Amino acid sequence: KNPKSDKFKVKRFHHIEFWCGDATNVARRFSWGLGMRFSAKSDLSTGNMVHASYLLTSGDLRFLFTAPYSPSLSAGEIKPTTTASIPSFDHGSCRSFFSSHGLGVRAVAIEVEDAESAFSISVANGAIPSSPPIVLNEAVTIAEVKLYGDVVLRYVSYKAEFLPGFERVEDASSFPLDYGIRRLDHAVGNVPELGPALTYVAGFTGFHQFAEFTSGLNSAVLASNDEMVLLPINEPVHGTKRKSQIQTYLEHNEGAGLQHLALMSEDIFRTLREMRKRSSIGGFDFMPSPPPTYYQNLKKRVGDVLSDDQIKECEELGILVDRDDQGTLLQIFTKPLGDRPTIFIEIIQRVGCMMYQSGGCGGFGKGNFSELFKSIEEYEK
Amino acid sequence: KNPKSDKFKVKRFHHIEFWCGDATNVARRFSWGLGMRFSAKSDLSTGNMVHASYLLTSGDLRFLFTAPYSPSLSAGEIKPTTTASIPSFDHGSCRSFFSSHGLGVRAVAIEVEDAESAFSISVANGAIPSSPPIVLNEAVTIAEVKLYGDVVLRYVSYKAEFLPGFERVEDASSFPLDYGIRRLDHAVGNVPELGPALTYVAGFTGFHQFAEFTSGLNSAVLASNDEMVLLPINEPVHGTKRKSQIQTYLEHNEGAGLQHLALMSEDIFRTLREMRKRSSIGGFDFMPSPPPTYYQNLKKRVGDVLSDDQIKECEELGILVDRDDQGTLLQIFTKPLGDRPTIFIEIIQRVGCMMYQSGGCGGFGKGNFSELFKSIEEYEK
Ligand SMILES: Cn1nnnc1NC(=O)c1cccc2c1n(C)c(=O)n2Cc1ccccc1Cl
Ligand SMILES: Cn1nnnc1NC(=O)c1cccc2c1n(C)c(=O)n2Cc1ccccc1Cl
Ligand SMILES: [Co+2]
Ligand SMILES: [Co+2]
Repeated sequence: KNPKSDKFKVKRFHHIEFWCGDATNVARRFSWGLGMRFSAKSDLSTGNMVHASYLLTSGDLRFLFTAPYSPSLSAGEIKPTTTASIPSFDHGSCRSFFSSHGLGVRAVAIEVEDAESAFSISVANGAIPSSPPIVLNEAVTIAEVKLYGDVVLRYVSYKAEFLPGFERVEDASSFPLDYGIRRLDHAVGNVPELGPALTYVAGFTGFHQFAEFTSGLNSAVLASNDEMVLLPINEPVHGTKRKSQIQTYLEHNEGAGLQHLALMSEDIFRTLREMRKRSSIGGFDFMPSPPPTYYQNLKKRVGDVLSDDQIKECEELGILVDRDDQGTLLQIFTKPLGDRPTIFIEIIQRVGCMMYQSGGCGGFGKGNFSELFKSIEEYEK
Repeated sequence: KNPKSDKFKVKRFHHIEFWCGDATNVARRFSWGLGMRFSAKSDLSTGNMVHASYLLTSGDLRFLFTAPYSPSLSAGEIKPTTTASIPSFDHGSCRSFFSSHGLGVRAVAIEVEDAESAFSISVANGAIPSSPPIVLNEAVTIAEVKLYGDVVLRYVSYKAEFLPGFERVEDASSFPLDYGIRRLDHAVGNVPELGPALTYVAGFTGFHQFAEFTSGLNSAVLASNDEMVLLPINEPVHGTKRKSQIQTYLEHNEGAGLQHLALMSEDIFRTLREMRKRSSIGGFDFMPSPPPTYYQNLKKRVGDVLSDDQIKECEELGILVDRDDQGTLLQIFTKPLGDRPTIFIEIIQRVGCMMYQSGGCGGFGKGNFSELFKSIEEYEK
């Protein structure tokens, strides 16, 4: 069921902002590893004395990387005279975030009809305010509320190119890399307590429950009216024979935070060929592949959806496949993006639910816990 | 003149350690941009609960990238029970360094005969102690004294593979990149006051003055007995019509620190072809090239050393050339390595002074201040 209970008009995921120690090095690593183009900047060269911010894009996917400069560069500024392009930025908050959590997502940004009304309605319905609505160059409004941990949900609304004060990048520095990634599919948080987390976020957004599951974890998915904004949340389950990976996350992250970003590809085969070619030359590593028993069992499970050759290509690339009563999901997971065993990336492509494709088509891979464990037991034999 | 006045036996540059917020992303960016192989690690996977450290190598050049984990992972440890592989590492010192200076060099490490005697003699001769001599696995001794700012001079001595507690990297994660870089030629500091800086370092090392110059700066070079360890130091000169780039460094770095690392290549043409191919896909950018008038004037200055075709290749790659009474220097400079206009890299190759090649052959490029400014005036006409 979809009660379509959003308390304000939500459009799509807009961008993800990482808080970094050095934005330059993280942005360049991510650009090469994911095939994203350097598309906009706000830094000393654009008159920003406060923070360095670099925007990468692939299709509709937008990753922003931000780090603070020395506060001495802007010591005489006040908020009414700031040279920062992102008004919510604060030197101390950014340094405290990075010192506590390491590299990670500070902001999950969604485009809304009206960021001022989204903020006001959210706070009226229980959201903890983080940054009030600010109008930039009479063209864009930005506001932020607490999502979980030190992650904020950022609302952006446009009157009528990323943000005022950002400059488009010189084409020489903008190499047109593209490995097929096209948009953010879902963004997943880890929290100590799922119930309170869900009650809080669904309380101020009106997002409805899309899915739920139970492994070492319990999860549920919150969704916007058209189910294009998807926010799953996990909690650890204690008492299992193996330690919860959610609990390991919370320990190494110093608490709740964003666990993974799932990035939709228009051609997951091409994306994984390109990413795997670069794993050991500056890119991203992938989790160990399933045993060949997993791919033998795939023919029995999705042989009507994928040809034998298409299943062989999944096997070559380490791609996992799960299936709904409605759709089929192709997915694979990276190793952690940085030093700590915390945030990682998922690459996904969905088959089915054509109407445009409906959001969440095929689910989130819950069937691959059992199928993988079973295939692992079969391979040892 | 070379009085050969070293107060202890010094061998060669051993490694450079960067203090980072996220060692993984900086190391991967540097590996791809410079053509350095991932060769050793000390991190959670090797039992280090304190810091993540990744070693890149190209020839004899060793770059180490280190970042702290959450202190909560090691809260019960004490120094006698530490799982850190580098005993001088301290969570607070590392976070304070990175918060203050951003990405930069913490340690300039030289291999010595006996790190305990090097430390004791240094401190007896005025060096400020930073970390006392510690014997690792009865095999390696490491000690540190203050060099300038928050940069330390690190002594390493070996009884008889980087450091105990580091593990060699699995060959799949070790891609054999190589763009021709082979060793560290010199490491340059910026300080507010050259005289006191020189008196201090030469006082505790016995290093002698190799060279001196005067642009916006004054510089002098300290050198070991065989002039293979070369430590230039710059100070700003105020009153010039253009603001001293040394002063800009000090402002953005929050004080003294390491300005550039000059990396010797066995084939600077190949190194620059390879680095420039990668500038916009995760690598390093280079400073704007000299006008064609600079390369027309090169024929008059080094036409007996470099053929016309070799000068054309310098022109294609933006390479600068200077000449001594003894040798010829090919050099080029990167843009800053990170967000701040502070640390950068120089690629160099030296021609002449064959005996092996003598250290510092051809100088450090002082002639290229005048030659470049003159060529710039000639091009406008
Ligand atoms: C709840 N939720 N909502 N949106 N996304 C999510 N969770 C995930 O994507 C997700 C995150 C981590 C592990 C997963 C996930 N899934 C769906 C699985 O099947 N595994 C098992 C698995 C995967 C790859 C290699 C070995 C194994 Cl053992
Ligand atoms: C003192 N010292 N000791 N060891 N190294 C050093 N200094 C340097 O390498 C050095 C560092 C920054 C600028 C320099 C340097 N040199 C030698 C030059 O000629 N310029 C002028 C120049 C270079 C490239 C593009 C335009 C220009 Cl304008
Ligand atoms: Co997922
Ligand atoms: Co130099």
